[PDB]
Amino acid sequence: KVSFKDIVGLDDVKEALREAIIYPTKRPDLFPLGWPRGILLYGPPGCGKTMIAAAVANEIDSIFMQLDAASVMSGEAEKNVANVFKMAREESKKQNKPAIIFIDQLDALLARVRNQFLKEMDGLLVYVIGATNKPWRLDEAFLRRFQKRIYVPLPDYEQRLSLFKYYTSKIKLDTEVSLEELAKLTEGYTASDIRDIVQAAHIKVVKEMFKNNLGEPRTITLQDFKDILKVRMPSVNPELIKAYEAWTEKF
Ligand SMILES: [Cl-]
Repeated sequence: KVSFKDIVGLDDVKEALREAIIYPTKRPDLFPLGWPRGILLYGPPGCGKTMIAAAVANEIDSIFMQLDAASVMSGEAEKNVANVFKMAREESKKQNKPAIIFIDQLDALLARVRNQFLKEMDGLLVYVIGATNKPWRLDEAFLRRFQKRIYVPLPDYEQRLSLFKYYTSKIKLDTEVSLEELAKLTEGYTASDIRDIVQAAHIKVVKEMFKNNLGEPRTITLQDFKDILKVRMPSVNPELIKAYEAWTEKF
């Protein structure tokens, strides 16, 4: 689906994931002591943690299994938690392939099932990349099963420019629209935020097309985007970012 070349920026993140899974997977011999299977991606939501996990899977040519912590939470649903790991081990043996269980919203597993999960982790020493928008909520005992913890931050200028270039590639822009200006004006927003902003501008012009019974939409202008930015605000708070920075600092 995707790989490191498709990902713009995030140097440090790529490096970390090279240390945690990619290198150890290509050359297990250079890691004789045995090396973590727990990986924790954390940061503000709509920042591409899933994309990152899938890319990692792609680079080591792994099996990818996505899991939502809110699906298995709904008790006897406890057994399925082991269902997944089982399937993973078995498939791994089967195809001569590493396996990756990706869990979104890991903090959701936090009363009985959580215990089995942690077991299944301990049975690891197949990788588990968990992802959380709320890492605090994770208690120390849980956080001990993930030794490698990676902070995926808000998109920077280069990335936001990449996102605008992607999302607008297929729609008509005014010849005066600078993708660079959009990137600057979007400091603080998320990847999802950018997607939604572009979708908004597009809808706006489509609504006009239908209303004025034109068979075509007018070019999206810079003012359209500015109006939208006046109304819509970062879906993540400046203080939440700090809350990430002090937790990462916390360890
Ligand atoms: Cl994210």
